[PDB]
Amino acid sequence: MNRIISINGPLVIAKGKFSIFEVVRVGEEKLIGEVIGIENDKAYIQVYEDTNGLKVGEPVFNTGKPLTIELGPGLLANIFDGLGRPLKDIYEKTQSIYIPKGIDLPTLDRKKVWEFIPKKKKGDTIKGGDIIGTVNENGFEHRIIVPPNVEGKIEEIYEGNFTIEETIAIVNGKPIKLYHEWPIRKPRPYKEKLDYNYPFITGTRVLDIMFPIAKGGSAAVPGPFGSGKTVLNQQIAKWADSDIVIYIGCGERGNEMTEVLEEFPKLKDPKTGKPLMYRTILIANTSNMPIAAREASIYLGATIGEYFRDQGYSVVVNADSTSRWAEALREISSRLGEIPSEEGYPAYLLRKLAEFYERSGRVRTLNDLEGSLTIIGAVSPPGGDFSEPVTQNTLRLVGALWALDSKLAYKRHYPAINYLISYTKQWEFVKKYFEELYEDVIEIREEFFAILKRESELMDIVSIVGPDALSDNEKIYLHMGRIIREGFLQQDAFDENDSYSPLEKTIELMRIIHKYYVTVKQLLGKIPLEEIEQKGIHEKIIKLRYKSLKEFREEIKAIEQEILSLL
Amino acid sequence: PSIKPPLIAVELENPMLGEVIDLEETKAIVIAAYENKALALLFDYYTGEIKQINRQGNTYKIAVSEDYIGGIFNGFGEPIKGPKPYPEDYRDINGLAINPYARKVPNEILYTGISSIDVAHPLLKGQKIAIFSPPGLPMERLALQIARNVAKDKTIIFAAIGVPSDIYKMFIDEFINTKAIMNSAIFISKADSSPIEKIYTPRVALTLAEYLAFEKNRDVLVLMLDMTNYADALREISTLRKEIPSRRGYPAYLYTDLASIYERSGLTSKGSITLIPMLTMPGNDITHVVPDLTGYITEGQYVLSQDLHSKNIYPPIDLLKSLSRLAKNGMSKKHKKYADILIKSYAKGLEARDIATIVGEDSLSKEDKAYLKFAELVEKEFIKQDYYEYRSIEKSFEIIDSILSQSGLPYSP
Amino acid sequence: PSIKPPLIAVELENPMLGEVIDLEETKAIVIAAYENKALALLFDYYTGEIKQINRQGNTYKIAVSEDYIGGIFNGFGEPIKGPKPYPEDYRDINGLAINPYARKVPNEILYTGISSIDVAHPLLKGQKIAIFSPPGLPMERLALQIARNVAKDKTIIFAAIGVPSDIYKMFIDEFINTKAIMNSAIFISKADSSPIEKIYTPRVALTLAEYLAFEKNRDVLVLMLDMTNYADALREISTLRKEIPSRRGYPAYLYTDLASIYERSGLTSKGSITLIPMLTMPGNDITHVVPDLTGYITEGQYVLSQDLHSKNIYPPIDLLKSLSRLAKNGMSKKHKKYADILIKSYAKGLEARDIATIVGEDSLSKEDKAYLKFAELVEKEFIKQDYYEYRSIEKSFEIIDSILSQSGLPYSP
Ligand SMILES: Nc1ncnc2c1ncn2[C@@H]1O[C@H](COP(=O)(O)OP(=O)(O)NP(=O)(O)O)[C@@H](O)[C@H]1O
Ligand SMILES: [Mg+2]
Repeated sequence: MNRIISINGPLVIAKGKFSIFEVVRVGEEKLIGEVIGIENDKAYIQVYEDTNGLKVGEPVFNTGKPLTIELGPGLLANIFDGLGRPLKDIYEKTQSIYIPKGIDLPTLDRKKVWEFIPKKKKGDTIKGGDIIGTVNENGFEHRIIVPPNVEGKIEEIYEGNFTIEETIAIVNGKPIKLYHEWPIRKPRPYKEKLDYNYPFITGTRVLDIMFPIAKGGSAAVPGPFGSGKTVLNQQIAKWADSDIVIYIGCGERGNEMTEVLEEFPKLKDPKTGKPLMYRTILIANTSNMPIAAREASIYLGATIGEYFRDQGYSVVVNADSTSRWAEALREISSRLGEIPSEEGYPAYLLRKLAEFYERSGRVRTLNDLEGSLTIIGAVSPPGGDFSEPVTQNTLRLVGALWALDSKLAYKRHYPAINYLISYTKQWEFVKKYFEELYEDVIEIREEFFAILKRESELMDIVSIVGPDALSDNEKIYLHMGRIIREGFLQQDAFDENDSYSPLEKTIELMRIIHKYYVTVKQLLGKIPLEEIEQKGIHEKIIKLRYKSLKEFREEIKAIEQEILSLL
Repeated sequence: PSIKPPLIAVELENPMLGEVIDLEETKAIVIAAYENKALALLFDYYTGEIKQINRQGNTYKIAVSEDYIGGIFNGFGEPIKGPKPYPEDYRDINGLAINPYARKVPNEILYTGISSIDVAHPLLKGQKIAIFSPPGLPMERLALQIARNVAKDKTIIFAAIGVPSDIYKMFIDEFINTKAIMNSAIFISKADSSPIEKIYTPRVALTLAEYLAFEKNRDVLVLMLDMTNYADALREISTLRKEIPSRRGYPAYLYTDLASIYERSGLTSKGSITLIPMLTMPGNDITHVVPDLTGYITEGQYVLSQDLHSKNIYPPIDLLKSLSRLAKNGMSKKHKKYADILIKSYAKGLEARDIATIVGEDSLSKEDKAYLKFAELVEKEFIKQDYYEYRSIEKSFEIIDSILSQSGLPYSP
Repeated sequence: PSIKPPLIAVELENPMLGEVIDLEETKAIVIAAYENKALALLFDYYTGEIKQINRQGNTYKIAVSEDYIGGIFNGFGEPIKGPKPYPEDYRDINGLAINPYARKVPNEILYTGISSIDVAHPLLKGQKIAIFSPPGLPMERLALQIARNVAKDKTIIFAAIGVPSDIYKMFIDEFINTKAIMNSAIFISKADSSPIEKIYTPRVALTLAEYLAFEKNRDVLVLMLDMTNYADALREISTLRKEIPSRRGYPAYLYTDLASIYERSGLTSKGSITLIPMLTMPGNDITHVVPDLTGYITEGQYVLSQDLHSKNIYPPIDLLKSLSRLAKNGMSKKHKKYADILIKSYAKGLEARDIATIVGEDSLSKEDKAYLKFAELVEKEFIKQDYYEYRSIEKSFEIIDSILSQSGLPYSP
């Protein structure tokens, strides 16, 4: 007896009996929606589909559970929308390049035949989150963890080939599948939040040395348009030391999701040699797709990230970008007749953002294994003004700020990381890793910061004094700074040898620049800086990052030898 | 009832959002649906009473065919001159979002023959790239010049949004002269038209563009102007409701709405839609909501310089503010090197131009006057180019090698 | 009824403002009372129906005792781990304003062992002084370091307001390591908690603080963070009503509400409450409403410098922006002289640093390079100090006398 009484964009108000977070089928086409408010006999519903063309008298079909996601084999190397519907299957089922209104497809492949290898025997007792067995997912050991709900003794357990709906075990009268459904608005449980322990190693130097976060930490990547947010996130998604990579396309360009689909199968994981796609999951709700599904994609990718975390794996989530989620919330709030807060956004924006980043962390899983969820969030501040609510709210939630500079992007200095404004609040938790394996880089890191800072101060004097009218005790910082910038901080994402920078290459660059630094310092007064610069070297160090692993290591020796001081 | 042009209020049984209703002469679009109440926008100036109302069963749709090619229409797709295209297969003007799985990323350069574009920020087939112009700069001439050189085998679609007679006639007469109007379709919403016509202008143009490129297998070039007039039209409709406004009265969903237009483009296996949205930056402020949001959506932008224009330079394209995101995809190793040497040296030339304000010119580093010379020659020989001058990519390279030689910088010979 | 988390609307006979009402599992606070209508905030996430409602006869009150010491609680004072304190003598969490006649003005210095604090801007017992930090600076480490050295005989109360797990656990684990968690009480409101819990966090902490210090005769040190998160929580509740907003959506009574918290501290004949509110300056703008209003209320502030932090200096305390209003009360004649010579010479050193941008360093007055040297050494030897290094007030004086000597300035020996 349910009836739509109003249609206002992504908001539909309906009459009848509903629940506070119940999924509903809106209209004759049964469009997927979710109740978010109940005022008497009315229900306020956000529709994750296009609401245009909806008639008033149309019905609203009730369902049992809330908004969930299928957690099992069939996620890796695939692309899904905001509701976790397979975009490859959508294309084939419809034979069209466009996305239909209200298509209903199962998330995990129902026909794909997996091989299940049990890790538990008959008569064993099982807890929630226990690994009941494994499934090889194209080279990845997908650990079938039973729901936190499930406990008891194993009455039966099978082995061999099964589909996703077939029972592989029976525990206390109930069948156990290779997958389960979990509410995406509900953080998956774990035993204990663990201390930061290990540095989150990306492929990018500035994010590994200058402003690194710990495994399980979180970071914000804000910047104006064209600054480099997407590319930076994609670079992290490519080379990050992680078991599982989740890239969420939140309200952005379609081509950039396609871009991943074309390049990732071509690339190999440096740590395993395996193709990158087999560890990658793509969530795509582009800018011109249903705006309410932007929010869903955020929670969806988070729940999947927790899922693989609960298997005792390390997971990273890239959200590009979170501002589009904020726009969606702002829109819902408007239609709901809520009073706007700062810059139109609802007053509960900060808490909503918290519901995302607080999901991150290195934890003790229910099966007493160790897993971590690292969340990287891109922010798109209007006009590149960082003082806006979204950016500012985020900075009181995340562990580091990886700020992109409009001035640096203008110079084509990529990544355009502002090394002065950017920070990390997790250096003390990751320095132990470096203090052990590379004791001398702590000094060089401080040295690089000090040089860049001193070069910054000197730029005010230069513009109203003259760059060549300085002393050689000052010009050295402009000299060294340029080497640090063009040689270490900059990293060509679209170069073959430079795109990925392993710690070996990263540390060697630091060591050779430092080795060059102490040489120049003890050569002041004796030899002018002008004469020193004429002997190249500083130009040869800059180009080191463009050379291969073999070409690089030998050129280092050449530079070390070319440094002879005594002349 | 209730009526104040171009808005009317009336009672309907079960109102449909976006429903087309008929009066005596004109039509209307329902933009708000409460219970029995509804708000509708008139198609044009209507004097009569809002008595008898005929409700069409659906939202606004247009019949698609190749008949639009060679014709001039209004914002509703209706023929101005004459005389109705084949009324077959009606399509919702909003269309559908393209599955990114079904997409192919643009990798083929559409050479414009314009040095300031082709070298550093080339346009690719299926790419959406915008033009940012301060008030009074030859933005229209630039787009027209582009359309000549990149759409000789393609169908051109021009969506005129609220632009004065001076503007759209300039396009028409120029498509006529170059004989390219027979292979083109033009959709025009006058500055005094209903706001519902203005916002429908890009939608009907793209609905045809999607038909020609993805149902028929054609390469389409779509141009639209002015996107700032579009936002004004959208804000007018946004205001007519109870909608809570963002900054400057603009609707809070401006990004998504703009994205619902800019994203209707791209490359597939069958065809392609190359889209060039054009907008006037209010007060020459690129941080204004319209150019800002557009830059957050388009795959790059060509920024017109108020300074270069004062130097009598056409096209007044800012090499450093401009960007083509997908440019790298279609560039060769030699092409990438030339763009690199062009950008970094010109940028360094501008840096040397800034310090020339400090220590006088001729009283600086003898490489800083080299980059200074480089920047000047780039503006006066590379960037500066006649409206009727076409340059091959090799020609543009030669100019660079020439300039590099004159400036005492390393050149390839 | 009506329900959208964490807000509900319902009918009540004679609604009481601030009244606690009971549902099935969770409670609620009435924040608005018309005639028969009332608006209430849920204590947490509630899914059930708003059917049966049990109305407690009073507003939210907590039972006070010394049982809170050693325990960890939420924003409502409820025990997280376990396991309920002695439910005796309930107190309104808002408390009462202290009669200024019954007050004693703070005159005793609590030495922190931190040179950048103790010398020029010392903290006094019963004083309320805040920490202003730009995003990303070691604000939490500074407060923790302070708490070690000034609260060895005092009870520490930590009110965590909306801070991430990383933040409050940092405090807990640090109170555990230094064995100071057995002599402390911790109140925590998670970032996802109800806004009513967040604003109650400092109130329940101070209600206990007032009990321990003014009913029992103890010296209490209260720390709270983040006050910027508090304002956000208060604005969320302010928005849920019909309340007309001030700038940035913040309630117009933000000063008074903040004052209702900061003023709940001071010195009497029986005990004292030393309060250190901590806040993140949005966009590093001290003129933002939260740091501005806080500075209009607290008796000084320690301002963290984004510049000093870039110089790898901890603690990044700005000597000139920072202030301790009641500092003069506890300073001796020798102490006053050292603060004076420190402030005026460092300030003069910064002035000489500014003109060093004009006329180059080494090309200026031969007293201006002295103050320049002074400022540098102050930052690198006086201000800069290890997180585990404690300095006596004499030690800090010696450093000054040392720096003065190295800089060629008059020193006392
Ligand atoms: N590491 C890099 N190496 C080379 N080019 C880069 C690098 N990073 C960014 N770029 C360039 O920066 C330009 C803009 O990148 P992009 O990430 O799309 O900017 P953005 O607007 O900040 N992010 P988004 O809006 O989400 O696409 C691209 O054209 C890239 O070529
Ligand atoms: Mg993008």
